[PDB]
Amino acid sequence: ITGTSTVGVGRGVLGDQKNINTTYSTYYYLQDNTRGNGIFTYDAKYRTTLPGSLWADADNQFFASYDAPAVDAHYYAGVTYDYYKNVHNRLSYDGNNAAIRSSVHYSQGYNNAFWNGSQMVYGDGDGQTFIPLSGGIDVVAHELTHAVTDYTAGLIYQNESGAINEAISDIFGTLVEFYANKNPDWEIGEDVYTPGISGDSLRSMSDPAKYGDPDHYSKRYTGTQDNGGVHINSGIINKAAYLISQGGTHYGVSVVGIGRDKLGKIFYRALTQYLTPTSNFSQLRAAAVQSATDLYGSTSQEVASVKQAFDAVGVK
Ligand SMILES: [Ca+2]
Ligand SMILES: [Ca+2]
Ligand SMILES: [Ca+2]
Ligand SMILES: [Ca+2]
Ligand SMILES: [Zn+2]
Repeated sequence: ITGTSTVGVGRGVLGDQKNINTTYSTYYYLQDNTRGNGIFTYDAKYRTTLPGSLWADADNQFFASYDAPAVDAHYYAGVTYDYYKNVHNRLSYDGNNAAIRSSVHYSQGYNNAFWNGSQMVYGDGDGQTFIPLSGGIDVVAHELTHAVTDYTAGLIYQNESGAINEAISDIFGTLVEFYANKNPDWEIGEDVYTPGISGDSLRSMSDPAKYGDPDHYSKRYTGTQDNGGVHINSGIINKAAYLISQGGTHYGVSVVGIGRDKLGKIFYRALTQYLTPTSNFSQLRAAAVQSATDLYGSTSQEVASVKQAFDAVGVK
């Protein structure tokens, strides 16, 4: 809506205090006018009609328990916006400062979050398996990144292309987490998963097999569940991504790590310039190798490390 830009303050899902950009027009709305064509956060009010109502607040103070998921969806959308702009020179998910809209309090006890083709959706979790999923910055950036992929490579959400789609989202989800530099790791969802259990997460990039996900192609899932295993076989690519950045020996293959930033540049370039809707794992290897060549030279350590990594996960 039309109004004046101001700055609110509140607490997120983890009890942390943060400022948020809002818009005043009788009420203070969760509308951030400082990023592109705006960031907009809505209340689905425990129902599943979307997007719901633009979040309105009377005093610009968001310290109510009900406010927390909105605070974080709004804030971490902004962090994710900042990451794509400052690091990859990318203006929102479509590259042309599309408005980023989020809805929270989706359904009742909804243990998930997603991008629905046009916006972000966040459940509150049932309080046992999950707390409000917008509490996880990797979760927020994971889903926003599906918006980026859909507008770029267009990787079809199934089988290998689908598993690449998922890995890409786990990759930048993680890089945005490190970018915010708050308890960063190579795990996914740990901030909001199983509040009653420490140390766990939905997935691990550094060791997929800790949750039963493959870390080698020869261990790939070929059934038809989970759209052919997109959240399973993603472990093979996540593992490769982890290796390129952090290095290691995996099934006897040594990888020289090149760090997060170079991982980020190679996979972004791959994502936006070489991958296509039907790309398979072998094709991703080729795209990554070419991105690193483009970026660092065919004789670079970088290109070599990319090859090592895909080698280690059995992807030729
Ligand atoms: Ca208030
Ligand atoms: Ca973390
Ligand atoms: Ca994480
Ligand atoms: Ca937990
Ligand atoms: Zn996903």
